[PDB]
Amino acid sequence: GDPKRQRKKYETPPHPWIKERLDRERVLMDKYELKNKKELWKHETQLKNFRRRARRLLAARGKQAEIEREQLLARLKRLGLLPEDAVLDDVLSLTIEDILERRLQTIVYKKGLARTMRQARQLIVHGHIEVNGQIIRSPSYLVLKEEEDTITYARTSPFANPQHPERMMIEKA
Amino acid sequence: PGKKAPNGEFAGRKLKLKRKKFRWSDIRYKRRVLRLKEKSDPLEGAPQARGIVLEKIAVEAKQPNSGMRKAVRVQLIKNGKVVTAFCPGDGAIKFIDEHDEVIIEGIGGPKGGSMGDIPGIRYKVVKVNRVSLKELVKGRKEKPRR
Amino acid sequence: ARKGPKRHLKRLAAPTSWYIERKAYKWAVRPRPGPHNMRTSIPLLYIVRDYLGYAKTAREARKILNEGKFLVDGRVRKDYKFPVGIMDVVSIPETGEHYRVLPNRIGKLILHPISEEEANIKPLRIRNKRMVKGAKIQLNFHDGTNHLIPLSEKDNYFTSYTVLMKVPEREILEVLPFEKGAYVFVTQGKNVARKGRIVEIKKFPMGWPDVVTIEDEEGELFDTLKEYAFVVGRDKPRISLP
Amino acid sequence: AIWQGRSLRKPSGGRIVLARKKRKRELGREPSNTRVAEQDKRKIIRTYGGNKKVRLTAAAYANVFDKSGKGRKVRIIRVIENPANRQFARRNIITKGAIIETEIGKAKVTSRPGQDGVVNAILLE
Amino acid sequence: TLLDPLANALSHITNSERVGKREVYIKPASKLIGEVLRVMQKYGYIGEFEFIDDGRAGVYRVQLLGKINKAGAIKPRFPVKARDYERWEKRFLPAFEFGILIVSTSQGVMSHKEAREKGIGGRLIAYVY
Amino acid sequence: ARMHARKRGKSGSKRPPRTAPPIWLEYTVEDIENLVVKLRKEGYSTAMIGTILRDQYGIPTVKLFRDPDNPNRKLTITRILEKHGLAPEIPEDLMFLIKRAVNLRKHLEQHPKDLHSMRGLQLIESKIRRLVKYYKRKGKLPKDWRYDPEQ
Amino acid sequence: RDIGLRIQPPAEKCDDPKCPWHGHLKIHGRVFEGIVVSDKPRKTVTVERQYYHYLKKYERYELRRSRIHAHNPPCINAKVGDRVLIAETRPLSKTKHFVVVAVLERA
RNA sequence: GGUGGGGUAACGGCCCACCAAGCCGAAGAUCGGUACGGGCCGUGAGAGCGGGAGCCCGGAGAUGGACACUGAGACACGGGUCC
RNA sequence: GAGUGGUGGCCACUAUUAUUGGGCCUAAAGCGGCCGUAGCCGGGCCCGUAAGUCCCUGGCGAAAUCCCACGGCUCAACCGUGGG
Ligand SMILES: [Mg+2]
Ligand SMILES: [Mg+2]
Ligand SMILES: [Mg+2]
Ligand SMILES: [Mg+2]
Ligand SMILES: [Mg+2]
Ligand SMILES: [Mg+2]
Ligand SMILES: [Mg+2]
Ligand SMILES: [Mg+2]
Ligand SMILES: [Mg+2]
Ligand SMILES: [Mg+2]
Ligand SMILES: [Mg+2]
Ligand SMILES: [Mg+2]
Ligand SMILES: [Mg+2]
Ligand SMILES: [Zn+2]
Repeated sequence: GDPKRQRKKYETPPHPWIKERLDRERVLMDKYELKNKKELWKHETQLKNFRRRARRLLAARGKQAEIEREQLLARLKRLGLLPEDAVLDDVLSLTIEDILERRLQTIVYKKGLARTMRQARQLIVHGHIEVNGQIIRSPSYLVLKEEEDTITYARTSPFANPQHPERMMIEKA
Repeated sequence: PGKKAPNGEFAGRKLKLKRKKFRWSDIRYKRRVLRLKEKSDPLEGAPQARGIVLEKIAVEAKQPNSGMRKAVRVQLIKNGKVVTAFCPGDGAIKFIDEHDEVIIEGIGGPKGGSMGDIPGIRYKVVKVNRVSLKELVKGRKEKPRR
Repeated sequence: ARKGPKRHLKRLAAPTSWYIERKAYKWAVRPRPGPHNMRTSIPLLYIVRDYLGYAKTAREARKILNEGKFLVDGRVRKDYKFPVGIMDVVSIPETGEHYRVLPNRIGKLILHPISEEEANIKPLRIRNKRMVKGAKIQLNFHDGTNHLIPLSEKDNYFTSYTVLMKVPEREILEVLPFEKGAYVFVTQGKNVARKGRIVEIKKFPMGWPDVVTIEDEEGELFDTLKEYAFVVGRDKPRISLP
Repeated sequence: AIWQGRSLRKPSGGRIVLARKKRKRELGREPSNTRVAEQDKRKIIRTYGGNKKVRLTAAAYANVFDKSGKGRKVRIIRVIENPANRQFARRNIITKGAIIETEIGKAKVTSRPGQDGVVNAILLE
Repeated sequence: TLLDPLANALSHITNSERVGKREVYIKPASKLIGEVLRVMQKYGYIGEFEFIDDGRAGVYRVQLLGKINKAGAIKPRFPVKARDYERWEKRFLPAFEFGILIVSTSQGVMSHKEAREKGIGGRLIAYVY
Repeated sequence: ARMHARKRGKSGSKRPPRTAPPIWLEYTVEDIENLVVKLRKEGYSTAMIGTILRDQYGIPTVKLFRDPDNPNRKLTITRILEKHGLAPEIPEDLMFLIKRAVNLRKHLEQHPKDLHSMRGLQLIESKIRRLVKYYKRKGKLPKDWRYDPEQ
Repeated sequence: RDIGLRIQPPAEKCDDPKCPWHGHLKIHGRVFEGIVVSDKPRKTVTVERQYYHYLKKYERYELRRSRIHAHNPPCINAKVGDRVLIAETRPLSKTKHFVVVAVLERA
């Protein structure tokens, strides 16, 4: 036979030039300030996988099925994508925008640490943001609900000083 | 014609035999299993080949087109057979000299054969004396050894 | 093995009852021939190094063993390839600790702490029984060891019985028969590590192995092979079990 | 030399192409044709696993047993007949099942001289 | 020649229901056809039916109510295990609980819903929806 | 349809469903058996005996009386004849077909060019072989029994 | 006498050393049941067994048959057409590895 | 295939002497073609179709064809002999 | 998008191999006609058996590879502990 070969984690469109899909994806890319299409596609694949797990477990029965069902629900609401009282059916109503709201770049922007999405990306990449006492430099990292409030400037960063000229401009917004 | 047969629960052998029997009428299956292409391929299953130029020729386009397409005769190093290769580009024939060595590959027509208005030509020139022909046509590079 | 015996063992092909990381390195210790078989034993080096953690590298593990710091069934073992198996007793007298080797609920070997007094006895399952020259009876136990008894007591011992042996003197002190109502502990199969009491025994023609039915504490009945049932007491266990 | 591995013919009659060389553990040895002679002659063969066989090539005495369980050591005169091969009796070849004549009567050989190194026979009434 | 009395009955029923017949006669009767008719009546697909005795194998008289979309026999009679009913449902039925499959088990003839409740398999013989 | 000609004739008897003999029938079982034996001794075929019984004596099929000796089965003409030892050695339809074949063969000796009649002979012999296979299976004929026209 | 099969021994005795009932032969392994289809050679029979094989792609069955050569002791002496029971032994010839132990239904 | 032996670490037409005519086959023998086998890998909604170099388990080989010594184990890749 | 093009091969496209699931009056395709051996498919009721078939339960089908949750490298790819 053949040994294992590592495979891509995302899927490409079936047809590269469809006008409606191009327009929709362009709107998303502009709004969330992503670097290239593949990054976007990555998140899409994640969404699809969740749905494909929900569809398979609805039509199943037995002992392992219940365990996997509760594990899926717990994982989904640990990420902050579902409320605490959601049921399995609610999985089938998630959208691509729901996942994009959990990116570290977006959350840094929404919390008011930056004036713009691009500034948030630069702040993350250069190492000015700490999450739960740890510095992370990946703008696409998905933030868990339990750690969302412990996101601040790094304690060694120049921005961790309210008199810094650039921070005062950020606070002005 | 009645119902498709056999449908019986214990008629597996006959059904398998029938399917195997009529699969030989599929031309794609027959050529793969009997390996008919490998038996007549001058390139011997390779994607590219290297050869030596013997002479320059020109081929007329088919009706209702008009024009002359510049090609060369190439003798293959690996087995000594002689084939015809098209030279793509505007004025590309001026960079070819007799006794040069070239790299050729498929021209890319339907069913791995010829394309366009020049049937009978199955290959095209890619390199001349280890230099890309496309560059030479565009410039950006000079043909070595004059 | 084109021309002779194998001397090596890859990590990926190691026995499935060990606690070992199969991708950290290339090679594993090939165990020496000894008391138990491959499926129910582990080399002593892994006990010294990986289980208890008294050593970090193999080189300093061998230095500990050569000083005679480890006792297996009351005897000093220096070979780092020595196999240690089911129902054995591992004693460290310098630290004063004792363990018994037992299968897990999923079939892996673990060390179960025991008291010092219990460390002097070992249960042995009578695996076979034969006549030997001079008209004596030889008993062959499940771990490969042997014992001799006179012709007078030939009716006090049969296969599948359990003998409680005092180690390292190897002196018999108790015989536990195999019958209805005996307390058993399962060593292999799907029902490994479950324990209970014997209810029924069944037999089959033409050499197929025989099956026993066991009732546990909660009152459930389950079947297993007779040779996988290890007698440990009359109506209560005589040794500590997890 | 003498190879005892497998047949080169399938039971249906088709031929078999050999797929490997001959292994050392599959070889035989020359048969020992135990003759009747004035003096006994034997050798020792080193065999697989470092074991030994005692091979008898010339025989002069025999052990003859009666239905009562007693045995006597007597010498061999000749071989009357041998069902194993059609011309063994003429050449005085002793194998298991041969009929020999001794100084106390006819006897039938019960041992394998090529494997044991001794000749044992039962007395015929 | 005649090979399958059960298939003829179901094809006759589905042919008759498409032209608004109110009753039909099944000419060769048998115990299996009676069991299938009983199961069909339990779910409300047909009305009352009765057995008429000639000197031959007997006849069945069946009342139709116009509540059948399609009815057919399954050949060959595939064996099915107690947890494999979904793919056959997708093969023969239009929705996830639309209609019934009729199964012969060692406890009698029944719909596949009852068989799945009891946790047993059997042989598929017909579908109705 | 017909075995060879593939026609679809439907003519036949339409027996009403009844179990007990009719009221107006007055013969007992013994009288019927005596009549059957007498008619057989006159030299009639099994099918002809029933025809005569129906037409002249007003007796519908004798399969309306239980067998007095074997209560599990009803009465038939062949069983009645077997009870007295008058039953045919060879089944009647096979005998009739063989008799038809013998007569036709001697016709074809004087008319070798009558090819249309020869096909009838071939069909008759096909029927004969089907019947002999069936009767061998059920044990009504010895296993070595064979059909040879040259006999 | 019993040899582990729990069936009736044959009526009479024999002197064949290859007889499991009266000789030194031992039986161990599979036990099959079949129909004799040939008895031409001395002390040898051919036994045929039929079974069904399931074709996964076509979800249907086909019929297959297995033929085995077996030793025929004189005390039993099976013939063509009857049901026999056979058991596995050590190799006896190039193709014989079974022995007939019982005739279940004489032809 | 049987009977009687030899040889082997060991059962066996594995090899001999003698007695018989058996054994395989249109449910594909025999012969020819192409290939190391598997766990697995690629693709597809699935049913399927195609491949089986790299990591693990099993087999075989040491320029081609034959043959031996030592040893628990070889007819031995960095041991021996002939063409 | 640190990649993007050319040539050859396999799968899909393809219900152009059709068990699920294709066709044969006029488009490729019903032997010129019939009889019959093996095979496949075979009418109704009653009794028995339990080979096929269904359910429960023992012994097996190495590890790696696949899916899920949790844990360790900044997260991930990767690796460990459990459930399949
Ligand atoms: Mg490979
Ligand atoms: Mg292959
Ligand atoms: Mg390589
Ligand atoms: Mg296409
Ligand atoms: Mg078409
Ligand atoms: Mg026609
Ligand atoms: Mg025509
Ligand atoms: Mg029927
Ligand atoms: Mg069964
Ligand atoms: Mg595994
Ligand atoms: Mg960490
Ligand atoms: Mg993680
Ligand atoms: Mg892992
Ligand atoms: Zn016998």
